[PDB]
Amino acid sequence: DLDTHFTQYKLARPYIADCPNCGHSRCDSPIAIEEVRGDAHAGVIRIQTSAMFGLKTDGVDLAYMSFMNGKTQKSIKIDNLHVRTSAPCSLVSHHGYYILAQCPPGDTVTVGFHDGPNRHTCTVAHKVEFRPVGREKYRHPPEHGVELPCNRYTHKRADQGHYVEMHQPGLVADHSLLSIHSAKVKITVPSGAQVKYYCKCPDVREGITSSDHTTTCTDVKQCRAYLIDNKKWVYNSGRLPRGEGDTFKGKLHVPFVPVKAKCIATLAPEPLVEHKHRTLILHLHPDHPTLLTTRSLGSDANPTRQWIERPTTVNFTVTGEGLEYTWGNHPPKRVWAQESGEGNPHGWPHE
Amino acid sequence: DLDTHFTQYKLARPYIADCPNCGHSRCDSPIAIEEVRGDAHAGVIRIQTSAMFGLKTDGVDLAYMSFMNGKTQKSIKIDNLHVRTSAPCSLVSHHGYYILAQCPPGDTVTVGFHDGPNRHTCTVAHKVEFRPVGREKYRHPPEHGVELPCNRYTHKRADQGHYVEMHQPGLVADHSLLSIHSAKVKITVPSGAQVKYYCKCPDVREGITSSDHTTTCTDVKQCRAYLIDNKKWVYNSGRLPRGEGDTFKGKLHVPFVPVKAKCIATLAPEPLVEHKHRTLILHLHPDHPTLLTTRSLGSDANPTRQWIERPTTVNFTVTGEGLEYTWGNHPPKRVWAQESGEGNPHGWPHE
Amino acid sequence: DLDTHFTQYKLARPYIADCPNCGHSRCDSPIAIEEVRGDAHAGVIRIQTSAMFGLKTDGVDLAYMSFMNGKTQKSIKIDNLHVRTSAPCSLVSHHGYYILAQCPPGDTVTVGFHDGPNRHTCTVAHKVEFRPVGREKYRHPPEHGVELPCNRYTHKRADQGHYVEMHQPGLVADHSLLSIHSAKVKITVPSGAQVKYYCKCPDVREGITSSDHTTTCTDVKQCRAYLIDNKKWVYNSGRLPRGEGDTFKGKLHVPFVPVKAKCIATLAPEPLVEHKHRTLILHLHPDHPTLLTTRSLGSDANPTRQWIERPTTVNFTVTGEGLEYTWGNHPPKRVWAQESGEGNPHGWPHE
Repeated sequence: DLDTHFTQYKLARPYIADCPNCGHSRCDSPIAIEEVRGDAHAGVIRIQTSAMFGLKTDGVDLAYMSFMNGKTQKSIKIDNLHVRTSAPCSLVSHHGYYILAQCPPGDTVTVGFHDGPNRHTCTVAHKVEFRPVGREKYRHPPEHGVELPCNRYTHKRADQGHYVEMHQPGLVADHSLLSIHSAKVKITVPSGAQVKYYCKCPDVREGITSSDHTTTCTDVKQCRAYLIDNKKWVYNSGRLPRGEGDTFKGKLHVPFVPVKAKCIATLAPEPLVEHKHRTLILHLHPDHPTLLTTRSLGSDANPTRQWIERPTTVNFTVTGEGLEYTWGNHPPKRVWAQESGEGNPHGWPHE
Repeated sequence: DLDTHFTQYKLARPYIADCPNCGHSRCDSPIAIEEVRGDAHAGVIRIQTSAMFGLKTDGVDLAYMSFMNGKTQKSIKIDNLHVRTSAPCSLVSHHGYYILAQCPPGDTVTVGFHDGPNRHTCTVAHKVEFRPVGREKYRHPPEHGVELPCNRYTHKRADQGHYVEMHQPGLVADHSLLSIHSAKVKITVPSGAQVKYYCKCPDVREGITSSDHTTTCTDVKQCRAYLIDNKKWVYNSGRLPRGEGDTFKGKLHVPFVPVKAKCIATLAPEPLVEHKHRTLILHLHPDHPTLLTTRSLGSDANPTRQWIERPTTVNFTVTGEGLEYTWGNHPPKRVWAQESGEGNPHGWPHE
Repeated sequence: DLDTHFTQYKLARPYIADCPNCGHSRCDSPIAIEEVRGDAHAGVIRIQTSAMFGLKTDGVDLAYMSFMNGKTQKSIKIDNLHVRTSAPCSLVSHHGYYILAQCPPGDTVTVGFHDGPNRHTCTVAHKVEFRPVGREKYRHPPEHGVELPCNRYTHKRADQGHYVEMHQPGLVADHSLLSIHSAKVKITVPSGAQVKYYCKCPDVREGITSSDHTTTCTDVKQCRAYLIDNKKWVYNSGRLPRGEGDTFKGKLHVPFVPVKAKCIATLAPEPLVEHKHRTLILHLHPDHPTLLTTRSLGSDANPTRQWIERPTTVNFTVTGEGLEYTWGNHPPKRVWAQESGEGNPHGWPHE
């Protein structure tokens, strides 16, 4: 699709905000990454840029990229963005501030394209794993092993399953906003917005203050270029401060929700589950860390816990009423006993 | 280039194979890496892409690029290709479906060109190693220290020294293979291949044959999309099944065999072969794991194992006929007995 | 981009060199890295290429790039250069043989402009400080917690605040230097040179000489293809060797000196100091390892060492003569008590 929820698209407009670490003396780049979410366990990561790529703010094409340079957009191709995490990602779809991308897992996320007088890249921390939700935990994107139940992302961008605060935005600097009132620096709107203000010099800065500007300060770089977008409510980033005198309502959804089904997944290479006489001999040979653990079945209790991330023949003494064997977030298996070494006389010879 | 082994080279077609980690952790692309060979003690890896870069079907240049879009080639410049491991390689030569490339070490192999309807890249896990010939343990050799007789793959092409069976390529998915002959589903060849075609419906399915054809059962998913090669050979892969019945012989060399060369190689910063009375004290100053070991030259064996990556004066009690000392896979020392003490007089007023 | 201290620029020519490491099979790059000055506690790196970017031989601009192709320059744009570390840097300026780039933090340095079918980049290892003198260490100066002195390299190049010993353009490899004068081995200069010389055959077998060329043996490979430019004064690289005779030593500045700035710097998130009676409980939990040590003050010494990155309540027994608490190589804070632990309003001693 291109159009999935004009909830986000129409009612949001890009903005440019500071990147938390960029190492160009800490560049400002419109790819300022907040909310990395490798919270789908299926190879896929949702990333948030501070700019609203997707549809420009209109009806046409996920294949554009509209960030702010100035107070103005810069409506160019989607593919001029480069999300990456470890190895280069492959886009799945963009919607709003949010992109879904097939990426390697990563402790960080590292996005970047040339913009400004620099190379304008952006990086941020967020712990990602494509862990099974259970007694296993995994790294790399699926390419092996059995499927078993964990999170996975929606390819659907209409989701009202959660919503992120976007109600009354505020500033980011865009001193392209800030014109001059013929000696003193003058607040202006990006494309509409109730834009609040102050300078180092005295000015009113509580209430709506789009009709107030500072009449005592000349320097542009000591004043509050604002975007309270109250008709195109933008993502509320940490690198986008809020107003304090205004209130608008415009809480706006997130397109991509990690949902649980049969995620494309992993299963740590096949364990040998064999029952001998009241004993599960278990040759084990995993890849990703598997918590093997048990539930000795019957009147019995006897659990065992040991993370197995190393090949080990272990044993679990199966009782008459059974033992259970829980090779990670692979579903619990079960074993009864009375033996399984074969041959307890308890009959009458005649054969 | 060389056509002295047009056995593989000329008679090689672009081969299409599924990608297991790509754009949703899965995509359709020609490329998909089998038989990665970090088995050399060097720095170079022999790789098989599924795609047949090299020539086209002619004889000229390893610097063209023929991958599959359709069942047909796309014989273009090699400039859109990127062989990489976990970092960009430098090509050495391509011959057949096989590329030799001096690559940094890497857990994965990552190939990709955007020439498809999608991102059209491919990544897969495959084990690469380099280590010292005997003794020492390193992965990829340092940039300093001695050069010494590693295995390494050729600087050239069209060779032989070993051969892997490449006896009949067969069926791979691609519905360009299985077009429709205006009612019934129709097998096609890459450039000419003897196709032992059939479908689920009863037919002959063994023999050296392009006399096996089934049209009785119709659907591309109910029939065997084949390139049974025997004069257009590709290297055999897991994503390249063969016809169920008899092999069409086609055992084919590797033109990228391991040869001796002077690798940048392994030897951690210089040892000191010190001696006192019937003892090799050995002041050692390595920066890398060097398997030191010694051998007391008597009928005593005196084995040793000790990794030295720590600067240490160690000792080995030299027996009465010397000791030898084997400082990694850097050349053996040898040491006589008698005693020393480093030029100490033992008495010297002459009789 | 402008050039003012023609001390380095004019009195120089780029000197061809060979990269120390550039994969298993090295690329020859005349931008070979010596003298990394990345030991700034900021994340910024000054690199020395063996190439003399700057001028072409003109009067203006560091915006060009004169590296060596042959013995001759190749005077093109500097904008093809990419220093990078953990992500792309932004070049700041080149001056002399030295390029400065505002980088993300990184221990090592990796410089490169691609040329030819070879990588043509150059990288090197170099021990870097990311701490001031005294306590703690970082491998990446925090951007979390308080900022306190960080060395950093300039945002400029006009700067002569330190000086390295310099000589002159020594010898360089390349047979472009030595033609044959039809029976004699013939020096060819692209810059003018007083050439210190000898051949395999006897003549002046020191080559402590002014300008000479030994003709007793003739062929470039058995003769001294050296270009000692004595009308130029350049920095001594390791990938620049020099003649065996005269040096023209002359202390000549470095364009880049480590200075303090608004760098992300060397203190991780601030301690949470708690105080009970004569004892500091301290839950501590930064984002980066802080070498904590204390000095329970007075004639009591009490040093402590513990790397703090963990979320752990630790203790340092405040004496009655105070304590100091030394959160890294931050200057010690201090705290005395005899009663803390949330007070005892007296109606009785400690009521």
